[PDB]
Amino acid sequence: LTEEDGVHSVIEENIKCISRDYVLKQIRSLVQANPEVAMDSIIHMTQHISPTQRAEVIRI
Amino acid sequence: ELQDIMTSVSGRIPPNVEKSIKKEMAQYASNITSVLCQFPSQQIANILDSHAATLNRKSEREVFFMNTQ
Repeated sequence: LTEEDGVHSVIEENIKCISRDYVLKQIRSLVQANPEVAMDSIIHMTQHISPTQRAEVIRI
Repeated sequence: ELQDIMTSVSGRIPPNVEKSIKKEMAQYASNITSVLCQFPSQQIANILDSHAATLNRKSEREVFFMNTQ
């Protein structure tokens, strides 16, 4: 815990990755209960990254 | 129409709640003409019901109930 607001460890980063992973799975479950909602969830989701995000979808 | 009632219910009003709703209609105005604008119905209602959470112990509520109706 010596480096606060400094060079952080990657074990910390890894733990963050699990946190990332865990939230992600929650969403997987969430969509699983209500898959129809994605699009509307997405419109808000697109509120960010959107031009690039259009690029991959348009690719698709 | 929510304007028009809210023009017609300037009274009977908790101004706090009014300031909330009138803000966020204002931000219906800000987010309109987006492809993705919806009314935050559940938010305003639930908030109001925070103030049901606070008022409801009292039966003081027949003007208020019928405005919240």
